[PDB]
Amino acid sequence: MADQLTEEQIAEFKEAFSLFDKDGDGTITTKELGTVMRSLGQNPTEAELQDMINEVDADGNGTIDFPEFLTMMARKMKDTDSEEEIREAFRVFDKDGNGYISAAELRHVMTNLGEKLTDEEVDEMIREADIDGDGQVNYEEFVQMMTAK
Amino acid sequence: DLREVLSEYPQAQTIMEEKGREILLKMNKLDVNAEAAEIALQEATESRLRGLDQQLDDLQTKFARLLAELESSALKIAYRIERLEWQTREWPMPED
Amino acid sequence: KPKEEKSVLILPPRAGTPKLFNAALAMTGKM
Amino acid sequence: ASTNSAIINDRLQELVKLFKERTEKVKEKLIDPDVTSDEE
Amino acid sequence: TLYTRFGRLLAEYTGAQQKLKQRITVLETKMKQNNEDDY
Amino acid sequence: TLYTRFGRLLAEYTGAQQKLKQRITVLETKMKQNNEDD
Ligand SMILES: [Ca+2]
Ligand SMILES: [Ca+2]
Ligand SMILES: [Ca+2]
Ligand SMILES: [Ca+2]
Repeated sequence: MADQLTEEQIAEFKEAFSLFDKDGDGTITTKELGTVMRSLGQNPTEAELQDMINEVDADGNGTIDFPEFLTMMARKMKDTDSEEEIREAFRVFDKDGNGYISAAELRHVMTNLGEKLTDEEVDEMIREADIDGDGQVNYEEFVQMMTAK
Repeated sequence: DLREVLSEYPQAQTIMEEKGREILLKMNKLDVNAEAAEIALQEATESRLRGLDQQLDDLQTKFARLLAELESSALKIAYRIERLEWQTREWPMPED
Repeated sequence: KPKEEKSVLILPPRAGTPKLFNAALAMTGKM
Repeated sequence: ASTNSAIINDRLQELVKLFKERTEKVKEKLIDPDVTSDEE
Repeated sequence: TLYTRFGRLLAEYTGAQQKLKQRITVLETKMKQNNEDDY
Repeated sequence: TLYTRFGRLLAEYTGAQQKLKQRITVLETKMKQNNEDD
């Protein structure tokens, strides 16, 4: 993951990290996070900044190091590379072309695979997948079930 | 005492029962239609109980899926709810 | 000793929008 | 592009078995008479 | 064995379901009051 | 009776789940739309 990135991408991520790391100590503080955001224009809460750092920080000590900042960017663009691959194979799966996955359309997949399952288990599959509750799985949800590991 | 001895020899039981049929039939002590009704009811029940064994298993295999398709989804929405709770917390509480 | 069972669900959870990542994607286009 | 269509079914291969994996854990806590003894 | 489960499966779920209705409603009502501030 | 009460409990839960699934989605869509404005 981290070693898969090119040296030019790491240098670009180092430049982005160095802009956030105003002190240059290798760790991102809560005050530095607000200072970057204040230059942009928005004024968030300090409690949100600590919560935002804690989600990003793996150990959650309140400081974000450079390898943590490199890991999130590597994971994000790996998803977008997958997202480019998902949408082309989604069009192949979507034989109707409407962008909505019907239950009968999904049942044609395991016939090509040989896996046998009941019809109402497919109904369980689409209800867990569906979020808006329309009964048909859309394209943006198909990314959600694929990118999540 | 014959029954315990016969347990070690399952194929020997069938020959004795078949021999038992012939002795009864020669002296007219076995009605075939009355015998067949006992056999047909037993084998239909045996077929039904195997289906019942499937019926209990087919029910229980899909019963626990329904109870687990709900508890997994009941926590996924609650995980979403906790994500929604951060920004509504910053909003002030209504009077009523 | 008693401990939580900690059963992993089927669909991995999503994450909230990270603002420091949202700030990074914005300036990249101008840079 | 052929691997893209297959990797989705490969991704779906794990999720389908996990659906049936959810059955046996609930069944195990039910089929035990020990747990029924707790309910009593 | 199943009848004890029918009470037991629901008691764990309905208590969560009873918990589920209030937590969505308070998020529903507070956001519905925001719409009055919108216009 | 087991097979009918097995199927209808699946049908009853799906009818209750559909109401649950639509109301939480609207709450997500309402408040996130304010993030783009600010
Ligand atoms: Ca710092
Ligand atoms: Ca750290
Ligand atoms: Ca379609
Ligand atoms: Ca959908």
